[PDB]
Amino acid sequence: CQFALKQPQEKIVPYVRQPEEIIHGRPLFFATAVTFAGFGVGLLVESHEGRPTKIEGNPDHPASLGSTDLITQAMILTMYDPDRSQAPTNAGQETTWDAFVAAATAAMQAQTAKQGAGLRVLSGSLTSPTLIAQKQQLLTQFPQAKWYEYEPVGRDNANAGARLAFGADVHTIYRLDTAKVIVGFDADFTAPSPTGVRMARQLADGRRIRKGTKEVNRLYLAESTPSITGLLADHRLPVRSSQIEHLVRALATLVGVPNVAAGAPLSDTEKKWVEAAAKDLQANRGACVVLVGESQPPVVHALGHAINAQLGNVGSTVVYTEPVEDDPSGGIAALSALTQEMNAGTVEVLLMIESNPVYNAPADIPFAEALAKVPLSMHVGLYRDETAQQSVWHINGAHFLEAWGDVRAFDGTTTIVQPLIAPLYNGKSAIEVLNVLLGKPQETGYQTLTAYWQTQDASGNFRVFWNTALHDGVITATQARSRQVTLQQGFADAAPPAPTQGLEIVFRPDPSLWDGAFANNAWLQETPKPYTKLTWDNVALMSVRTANALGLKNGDVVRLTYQGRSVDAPVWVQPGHADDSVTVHFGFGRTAAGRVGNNVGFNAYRLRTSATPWFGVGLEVAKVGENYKLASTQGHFLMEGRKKDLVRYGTLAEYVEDEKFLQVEKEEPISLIGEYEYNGYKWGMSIDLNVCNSCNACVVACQSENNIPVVGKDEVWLGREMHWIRIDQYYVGDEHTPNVYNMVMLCQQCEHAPCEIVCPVAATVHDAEGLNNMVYNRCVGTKYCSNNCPYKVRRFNFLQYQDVPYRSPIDASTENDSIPVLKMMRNPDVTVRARGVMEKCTFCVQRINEARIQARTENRRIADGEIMTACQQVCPTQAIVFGDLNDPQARVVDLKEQPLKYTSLDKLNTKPRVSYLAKIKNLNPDLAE
Amino acid sequence: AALGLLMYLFSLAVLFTVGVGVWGINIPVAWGFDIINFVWWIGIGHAGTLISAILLLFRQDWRTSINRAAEAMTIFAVACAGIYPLVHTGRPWLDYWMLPYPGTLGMWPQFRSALEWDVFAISTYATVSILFWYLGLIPDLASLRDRATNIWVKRFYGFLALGWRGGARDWNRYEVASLILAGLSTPLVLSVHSIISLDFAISQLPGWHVTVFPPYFVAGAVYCGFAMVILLLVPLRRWYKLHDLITIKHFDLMGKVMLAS
Amino acid sequence: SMYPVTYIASMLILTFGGGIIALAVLKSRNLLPFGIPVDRLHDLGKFLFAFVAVWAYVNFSEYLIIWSGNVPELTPWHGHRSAGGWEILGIVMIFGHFLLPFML
Amino acid sequence: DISLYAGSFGWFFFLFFLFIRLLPAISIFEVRDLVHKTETEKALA
Amino acid sequence: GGGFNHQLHVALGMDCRYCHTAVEVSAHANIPPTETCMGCHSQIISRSEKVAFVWQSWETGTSIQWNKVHDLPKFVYFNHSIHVAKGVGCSTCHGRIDQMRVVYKTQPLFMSWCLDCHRNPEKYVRPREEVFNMAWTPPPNQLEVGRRLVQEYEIRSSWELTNCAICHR
Amino acid sequence: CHLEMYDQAKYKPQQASEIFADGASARPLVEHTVARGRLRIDATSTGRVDGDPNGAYVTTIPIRITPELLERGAQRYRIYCAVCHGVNGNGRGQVGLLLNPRPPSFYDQRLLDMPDGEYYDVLVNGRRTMYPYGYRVQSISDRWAIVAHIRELQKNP
Ligand code: HEC
Ligand code: HEC
Ligand code: HEC
Ligand code: HEC
Ligand code: HEC
Ligand code: HEC
Ligand SMILES: CCCCCCCCCCCCCCCCCC(=O)OC[C@H](C)OC(=O)CCCCCCCCCCCCCCCCC
Ligand code: SF4
Ligand code: SF4
Ligand code: SF4
Ligand code: F3S
Repeated sequence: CQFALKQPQEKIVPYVRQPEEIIHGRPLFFATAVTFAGFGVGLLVESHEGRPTKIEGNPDHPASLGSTDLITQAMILTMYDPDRSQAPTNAGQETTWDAFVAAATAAMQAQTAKQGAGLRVLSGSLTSPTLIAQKQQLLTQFPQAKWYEYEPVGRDNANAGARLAFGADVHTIYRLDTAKVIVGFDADFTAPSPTGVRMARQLADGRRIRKGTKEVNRLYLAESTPSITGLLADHRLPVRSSQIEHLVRALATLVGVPNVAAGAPLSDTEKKWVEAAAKDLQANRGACVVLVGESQPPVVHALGHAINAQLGNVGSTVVYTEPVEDDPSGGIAALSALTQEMNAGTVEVLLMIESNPVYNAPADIPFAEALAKVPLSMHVGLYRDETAQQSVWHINGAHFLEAWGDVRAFDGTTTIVQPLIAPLYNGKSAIEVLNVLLGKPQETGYQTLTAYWQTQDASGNFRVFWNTALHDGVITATQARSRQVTLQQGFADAAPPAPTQGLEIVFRPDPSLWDGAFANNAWLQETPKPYTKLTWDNVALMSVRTANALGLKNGDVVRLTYQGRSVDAPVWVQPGHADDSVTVHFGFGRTAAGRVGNNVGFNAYRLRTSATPWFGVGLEVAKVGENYKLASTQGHFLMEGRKKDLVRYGTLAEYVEDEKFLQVEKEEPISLIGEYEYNGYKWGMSIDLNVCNSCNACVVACQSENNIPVVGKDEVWLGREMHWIRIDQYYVGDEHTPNVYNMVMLCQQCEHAPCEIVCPVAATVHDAEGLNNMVYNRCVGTKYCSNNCPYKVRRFNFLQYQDVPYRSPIDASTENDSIPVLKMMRNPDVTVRARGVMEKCTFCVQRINEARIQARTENRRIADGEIMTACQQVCPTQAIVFGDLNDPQARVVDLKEQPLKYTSLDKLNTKPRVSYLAKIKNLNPDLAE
Repeated sequence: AALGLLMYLFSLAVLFTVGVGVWGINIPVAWGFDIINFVWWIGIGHAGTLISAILLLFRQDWRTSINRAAEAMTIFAVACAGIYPLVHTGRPWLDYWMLPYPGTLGMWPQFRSALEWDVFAISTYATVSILFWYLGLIPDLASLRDRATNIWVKRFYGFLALGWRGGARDWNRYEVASLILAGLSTPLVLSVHSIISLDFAISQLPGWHVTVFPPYFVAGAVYCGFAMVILLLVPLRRWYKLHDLITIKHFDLMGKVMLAS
Repeated sequence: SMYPVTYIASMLILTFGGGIIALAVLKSRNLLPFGIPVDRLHDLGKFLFAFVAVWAYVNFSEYLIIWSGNVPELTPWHGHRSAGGWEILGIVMIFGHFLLPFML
Repeated sequence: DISLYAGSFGWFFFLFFLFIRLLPAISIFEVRDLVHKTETEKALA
Repeated sequence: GGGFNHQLHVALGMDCRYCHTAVEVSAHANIPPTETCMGCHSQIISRSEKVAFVWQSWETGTSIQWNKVHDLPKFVYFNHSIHVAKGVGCSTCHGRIDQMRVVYKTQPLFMSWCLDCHRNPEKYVRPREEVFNMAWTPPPNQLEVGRRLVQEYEIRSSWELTNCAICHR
Repeated sequence: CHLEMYDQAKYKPQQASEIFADGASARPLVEHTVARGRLRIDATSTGRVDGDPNGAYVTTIPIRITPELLERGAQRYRIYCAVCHGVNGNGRGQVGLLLNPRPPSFYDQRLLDMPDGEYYDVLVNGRRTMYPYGYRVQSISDRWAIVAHIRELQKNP
């Protein structure tokens, strides 16, 4: 309880030399990009003065068409993490940066005496052309130096399948805008992948269902575990993850592949799925695609290129370009070829660009014991990772908002990573650390970036070319050239072995925490996982029929014993799952993540075996626990007959006969309160629930925009998560093969808002614009608004929820004292809320007002695209559409007169401003029985 | 009771310091023991004024000896109650914002919420409970003053009772200010625990939006309340020898009204 | 709910109102076997007054709940009874039924 | 939530036991009228 | 140390957007950086101790810790440049700053004040050409001129202007 | 009295910081970064022929000269530039009599044979003892409007 008669003397400081570009109070968006796996996502990040506070999508970029992922959006709390490495560290104790360049250059003259032998580098799968040119300068200065590229969710099997079918390595850019059916095969392509935002928009562009739409996408999936593409899949099949090599061998023989050598037969529901998915592939040959993700072996990846070359997709929707990444034939096998080189000496310098392989290595690859045999182990990462303690040297990371850099996206388009801010802690990025190893330690990150692009610009007037590349983000004088391929024959001749009986393990990246590189990010942790709405826990995902054979409920801790290792995993049962196919997720069990990701789940990387790195069948469950915490944030995953109010679901077979078949043509409701007249800037929202894949990028972008506090695991289990927007799975149907439906439930901004009439101090009123104003400074904390809110989209600050993964919220010793580096990530237009006030989705009223007030100074009206909320500017599928309702030529006034426009809880006369477009899941005639 | 009060004042000193979220209230169910016990304590003191006010309309004489053990039992079930609308708020230092006062903000309370009327009901219920029990103690503490024979306890009851003397010009003015007060506290407590009943029934919730909440809550207030007067007066006959004033016909009639409620 | 209770509080108005009307014609025609005690007619007037106030507490809180949360399965009653001339009988029920026999 | 409710009976019986000791638990002047009412109805015989 | 004296500097013919630029562009009025104050004091009164605090903040890099006198709370979100674009001059919110040796508060920055001015803007709205004129006094005929300026500047009604999304985001 | 959200855990446009060497949360931009709304490479955004660093001083204004831009630049001259260059451009402002290298009067032959883009370049980057403007003007439509005013102010001696 802070208390004073006056607020203290607030100092206002100007600059000392104010730069020309900065106007105090204006957002000043900068066009950068983020190296996610090795590829760029393409960003438009908002730097108010120097500090970037909100990552948005670069609409010029090919990967993100103006909308980012869940992980890509929450790179701001990773930037302003107080657990970031604030100083370099030599053998445990802190040090300077120039002590490193006196120790590294003293070890670089000892390597030139040899042929640069012990100079192994362990970067992760980089595509950026400046670090490729610095590597190719490093590997021509030191001849016998090796560059190994380890990535745990790398495209190892995806490139080994491109070698096994085409000869050389080829990059495969799929194109779903000309695609009628998308027969995936263990391919979560709408996930946080290097192309996950474009493959989600192109998949959702095909199924924008309007007044005159008769043909949409189909999306046969056959997924191991329920993955977020399965929300958009209309024929998702729970396959055991070991039969997907045999579903493709049953589908490559229905289409024309001569040497498929099919084996290991199918079940009666996997065979009638594959005789109908391939029947819809033999038709519409020009617009169809067979997808396969890196969970699969390299043979089926080669068969996925065999089917796509049989159906004539090459040149139409599956283009083949030169490989954008530098070393495509190096993955887990490149990490295993390094530790067998790291053993018994014969390595002297080991640079480790941000990989964290002490934590990420498979159990068959002894990277822990092979490390500390290197006399000089250097590590470059923005966290003191699991490796940085076990490394001799350690450098800061220079997170991409702090560092001058490049990155190449898929399609080959290079985008320059400008620093929006100077390095808070002197970061010294990967382009600046190789400058020390090459011999140019005083050369900055900008001096070696323009030194490369001056030589890769064959046009004159480089300053026009360079300033345009920083402005637009993209370059597009550098796209990957389309490669003519062969599709060699005789690659799947060897018959597969017997399908081994036994309970299967399935390795996955968590959609929140991909490979544990961002496990210290608080926004990604408390963001609910897509199907199983959990926050701070790795789980073992079982089917309802698998757990019934083993006899374990939704909270027991089991000791998953793989080939030699046990992991002591909790259990979350899951209806969409495959039989005997227990799924564990990466990204957890970090022992040196920081204060957010330390000991949150079980480390699934201790079960990888580097020969079965994604799935294996030798698992023993052996329950050893009971009643784990498992802080979930949904309460009931089962639509309880509340259809017509949550997710109205239909098929396209019944929509082509009746347009408004999910609407209820009912009489106008009677209200005794009358109504009000909204005549200027009527704000409404249309959420297309048919295209929402539950990517949770809108949950974490409301968090980054509206200063929403993270809440720890102990207070999520009490149902006190602060999330203004939530996605609701609902699991309609059979408990073994259900349909999972998303309802993006935010504050519906009800016109006859029942949450407002129950506010004693009137801390919740309306605009004349029409949206619901939750004023935080007036809230005395009587949680009656939350009780009368029928959707329960009100979210109360219970404790002082502020910097909660860095100080536990059950104290008042640091209640009114805040972390100084976390204050820069906050939006300066949203109230950072106190201990006892309630929150609510305010339609991003700080984005409404900042363009309503700006349109009043220049005497005009707001257009449609001038106001774009944070959940709308992030949705890769563009499910959310915000806009004026009194503007007749608007985009939301079209989407709210569609025959699928329904409002949630119209049984109550709340009259919401948020209407939902209903879900239509395009069932085949040969499979709907 | 001091160890209960030091459990009361420590749970409140915890509640203000760390927050309102040491209770266990979730975001679905955001009203819990702070409101279940608040409507319970408000419910207890209501039959303490059926005994004090509603039965005085009926000119009934069995309410006479049950009077002060129900007038005072109302007040202490309101002082225990009325803290709960002041401490269940997350920012309890601004519960004056629920009062219609003029400020340098142009803001006033809402006066459509049934928790703002809870301010208006209880701060009328708390003040006329202590004005109808103090008016009843004006002619009674004049009798404890004259039976004192000790001037420092005579001056205590000679100032609590303002100087009363009896008198027909004061006795007639007493009962025409008592039965009007007993006629003003009878639509009050049928309204107070109806107004502590509207702050569920105003809300659109399925178990809350029923319209027989206003007479069924006040029925449960004169059900739970008569149970507390019975639970308190059975140990006030066996411990203070009041077998000739709290005779068992008073429990035969307090049981009939508790049954009829 | 409360819709039979609004009748129950008016069954008390009618039969205490019929209590005083029947003891008036039987008094005015000099047919009562007992002269009415003037203290116990103040009891019948206490009952007539305290059941006008009960009736206007169960009919108004029936309206106060339905008007506050305007659910469309509860508002059609008071929406048909406060529109098209039935609004006039609503204002009568506050003033001519409660407030004119509240003051007198 | 338990310690505030179980602590609330302290503040009830802190003030109730202050009421029993300092103030009369039975309204003396009204039960004096009840004793007078029993005598004035026995004298009506 | 030897702080800013507005009375001397506005007397030098500085039209109030010389320093405090983007009071007609931005939501927040600028306080000028040391580059503004050293634009003259590099040779006007260089080697003085009244402006030694601005030379020390130029030789070093420390920003001048000015004291904010109008410290509105951070739940208010005042927006400058909607008032100078809808015709509200720098007087009647800040006092006669040109007659101010050291800037004090004139208005207490209440909520009821600025609600009486949002509910009735016609008793305070001046023309846009006299917004940055500090000597502008309200006329005896403020009404029927201020009401004329409200319908000219399309100034919204008292309903839309007081609903705490104006303020209080 | 209760200060709960009076001062918050975020930074305003010009409030102090407890993190950096300077006290400012307003942090400097990296010197060769380009924002999205401001490409700043044309012959309009710099006062040169094709946006070269050592360009060739574009001799007339590229943007148009409307009567509401001459009136805007007459307003924007009187705010910024007329303090120590005089209202009529004679270098006779109240501070211009006290600057040691006296502000050159416009109407001098050199300032008349001066190219129009150099009048932009003395604005946005500053001359020797005249510190840079352009962070005070902050808009290309008013930097050229100021020198549109001076070119019309160079016709009435
Ligand atoms: C003429 C255009 C004006 C100039 C020049 C300045 N103001 Fe204002 N002002 C007003 C309020 C309510 C505040 C506090 C707002 C907050 O703290 O967020 C201010 C503040 C300033 C500041 C301080 C900002 C800083 O310290 O950098 C400056 C420099 C300033 N003002 C200059 C109110 C008003 C107002 C009423 C609507 C108007 C017309 C003006 N201010 C005008 C000017
Ligand atoms: C040119 C337009 C100026 C700008 C920009 C600033 N100042 Fe100034 N200042 C200027 C003059 C011509 C004078 C008079 C010199 C004298 O000896 O009187 C001043 C004076 C001051 C003073 C001293 C006031 C006094 O002695 O009465 C101070 C403290 C001062 N100036 C501060 C100051 C600051 C902080 C500035 C940056 C915003 C600034 N001045 C700018 C001319 C100009
Ligand atoms: C540069 C020479 C300025 C001119 C022209 C104007 N102002 Fe100013 N202002 C200047 C400085 C260096 C400061 C900070 C010093 C201080 O005493 O605060 C200010 C401050 C203000 C303030 C107070 C802001 C606050 O601290 O809350 C106000 C209200 C203000 N200035 C108003 C104002 C007006 C109305 C002007 C036109 C006459 C004006 N300023 C011109 C520098 C300069
Ligand atoms: C007081 C702070 C000034 C302001 C306001 C403006 N100028 Fe200026 N200017 C100033 C000085 C002290 C000088 C002398 C430079 C020298 O080294 O002697 C100048 C000079 C110029 C020139 C001449 C350039 C030259 O002769 O090499 C020009 C063309 C000029 N200034 C333009 C100019 C404009 C467009 C202004 C408004 C933004 C302006 N000046 C304002 C001092 C000051
Ligand atoms: C702009 C005209 C405003 C409107 C539309 C609203 N408020 Fe309001 N408020 C405003 C200002 C300038 C202040 C600061 C006043 C001060 O410094 O004391 C405030 C403050 C408040 C408070 C005080 C908070 C506290 O003291 O802790 C409250 C409770 C408040 N404002 C509430 C409020 C409500 C409910 C509104 C509903 C439409 C509202 N405000 C509008 C300016 C404005
Ligand atoms: C001191 C606290 C204060 C705050 C905070 C404040 N005002 Fe305003 N305000 C106006 C006028 C006139 C408008 C323009 C209304 C419009 O354009 O719709 C306005 C508009 C606004 C807007 C912009 C509304 C929008 O549509 O973006 C905000 C924000 C605002 N005022 C906040 C006159 C005033 C006056 C009158 C002298 C006072 C004082 C005043 N305002 C004081 C304040
Ligand atoms: C349990 C109680 C409630 C009972 C149930 C409800 C029944 C109705 C109650 C009606 C009366 C309620 C009064 C509420 C006053 C609220 C004022 C307030 O809390 O200001 C707080 C603020 C921080 O403080 C300030 O801004 C200024 C602080 C300093 C002023 C101190 C004023 C204290 C008043 C006593 C004055 C005595 C003289 C002291 C003078 C000041 C010396 C410092
Ligand atoms: S949807 Fe819920 S939070 Fe939003 S206005 Fe309606 S009741 Fe309030
Ligand atoms: S529109 Fe509302 S729910 Fe969506 S991101 Fe913005 S604040 Fe959150
Ligand atoms: S609304 Fe958009 S961002 Fe949110 S879950 Fe759906 S697709 Fe993802
Ligand atoms: S009803 Fe009112 S004051 Fe606070 S939490 Fe709910 S808003």
